[PDB]
Amino acid sequence: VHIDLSALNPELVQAVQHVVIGPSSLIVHFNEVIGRGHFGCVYHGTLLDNDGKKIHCAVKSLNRITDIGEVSQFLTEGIIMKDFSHPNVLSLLGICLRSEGSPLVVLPYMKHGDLRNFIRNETHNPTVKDLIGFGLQVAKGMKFLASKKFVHRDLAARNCMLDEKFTVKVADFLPVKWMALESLQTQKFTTKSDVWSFGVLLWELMTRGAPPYPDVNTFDITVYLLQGRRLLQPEYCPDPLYEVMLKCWHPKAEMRPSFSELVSRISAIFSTFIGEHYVHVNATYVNVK
Ligand SMILES: O=C(Cc1ccc(F)cc1)NC(=O)Nc1ccc(Oc2ccnc3[nH]ccc23)c(F)c1
Repeated sequence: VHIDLSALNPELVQAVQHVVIGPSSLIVHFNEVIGRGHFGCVYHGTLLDNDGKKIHCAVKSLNRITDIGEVSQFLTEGIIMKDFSHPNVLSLLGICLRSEGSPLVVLPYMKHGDLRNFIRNETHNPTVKDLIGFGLQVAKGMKFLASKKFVHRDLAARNCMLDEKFTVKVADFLPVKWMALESLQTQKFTTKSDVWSFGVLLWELMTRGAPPYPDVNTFDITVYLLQGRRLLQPEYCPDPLYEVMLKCWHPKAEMRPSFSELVSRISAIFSTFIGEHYVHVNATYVNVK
């Protein structure tokens, strides 16, 4: 590589070598990619853990240049997950270190991709229990992150991964439609504002991926909310769960339930179901963006 890297920041990007995986225990399949965005070239990959022992994963690579800046963010955006060790939070397997260019960020591969798409798929047959369970898992992930003073900022069904055992992992690939009033007013985000977002996530779940507030100009959703509105109760959403969304949307940020109380309340509601209520999509929501 022809970039001066040690000009980086030892104390800033300290410990990228603490979670390093020797350029051997990992294998990349540059011919099969799954990531498409303004940035983010993710290909399927296999990394042999321990000494057996093949593990399927998603490798995060970067595009040559620019200077030491893009290299700094990419790495920093990887050390963000270093300590994130919770079954409902998307973790970092490691970062492989080779030269000649791009560095690698390795994530556990997720068979079912993102939550929103999984639920929108007409061939899937979720029950109220299934959907509430996904919501309970997200809450458990958030309770973990909140314990670590980590403010997500973009909690939403599109940012949650679903793995082969159907384990939801909170992740992150302006989302004003998921934002609390006070944050729409002052672009300041807190744990209490992630709760507002969680409520909206619960709604996406109960409607099976419908877009919230389809009719409103997206621009000012604030004037809309201030009129005294909230998302309507989805057909298959149990009354008690709807009372929870209404609590997550409390006008006073501090009156909102914490993620611990949410785990408690939702787990109760979840226990009452046996899996005998199938959830269908509302005709008026189908094909809506
Ligand atoms: O999510 C983060 C940081 C983070 C982690 C947890 C948080 F709560 C908040 C932020 N890092 C990412 O790089 N996110 C991400 C999320 C999804 C990604 O794409 C996949 C990864 C594994 N399996 C997949 N199947 C389809 C896409 C896919 C991906 F490459 C990266």
